[PDB]
Amino acid sequence: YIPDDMELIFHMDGNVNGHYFTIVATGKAKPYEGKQNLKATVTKGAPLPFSTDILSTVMNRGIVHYPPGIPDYFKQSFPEGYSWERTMAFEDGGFGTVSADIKLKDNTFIHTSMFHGTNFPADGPVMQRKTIQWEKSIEKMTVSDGIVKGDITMFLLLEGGGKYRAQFHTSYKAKKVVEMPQSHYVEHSIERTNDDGTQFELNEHAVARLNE
Repeated sequence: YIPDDMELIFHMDGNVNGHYFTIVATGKAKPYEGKQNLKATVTKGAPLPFSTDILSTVMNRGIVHYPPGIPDYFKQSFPEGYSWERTMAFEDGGFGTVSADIKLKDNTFIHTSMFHGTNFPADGPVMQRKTIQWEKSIEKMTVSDGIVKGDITMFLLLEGGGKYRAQFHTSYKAKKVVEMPQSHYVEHSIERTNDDGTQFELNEHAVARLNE
């Protein structure tokens, strides 16, 4: 169901601080190597008047290198696929909620999402677009209520050398019964490039481990 090379299609509807936008994107993945990239176009509400980095993690835990011996919930969910919901907290009281649906068709993941971010200070690093890159992070994966949950403590590097702290909780729901993983970790390396506020690129590598 999940071949070695895949195409990616994205649609995102969102709102940050009352500014509405839409993003389309296309890209490619090698799911077993935990690699993916995309290029995105803002088709409504461009240029984005906030940090792209608050939505880069919106645009698939199926694209993770899983070694033998940890059950892969995400890859096993296909063909039915899976959805997820995320709560995002930030140190200055900004917050956001995300819903995403991942469908598999014709060696493509079709990823549709809705993102609401609010309560970001007008003069803060998000609304002033002063963020650089997320630091590499470690998502702790646990099982409760028959589903998978992920928790991340995250740091967004800022222009001038500070950090803007975040904490992300995600609930991941398979559309069928699958073998459940033990507690494990997913290491995430995400980069944003070529961002002019109307188009931008992203890439990620993600690997699952049993310890840290």
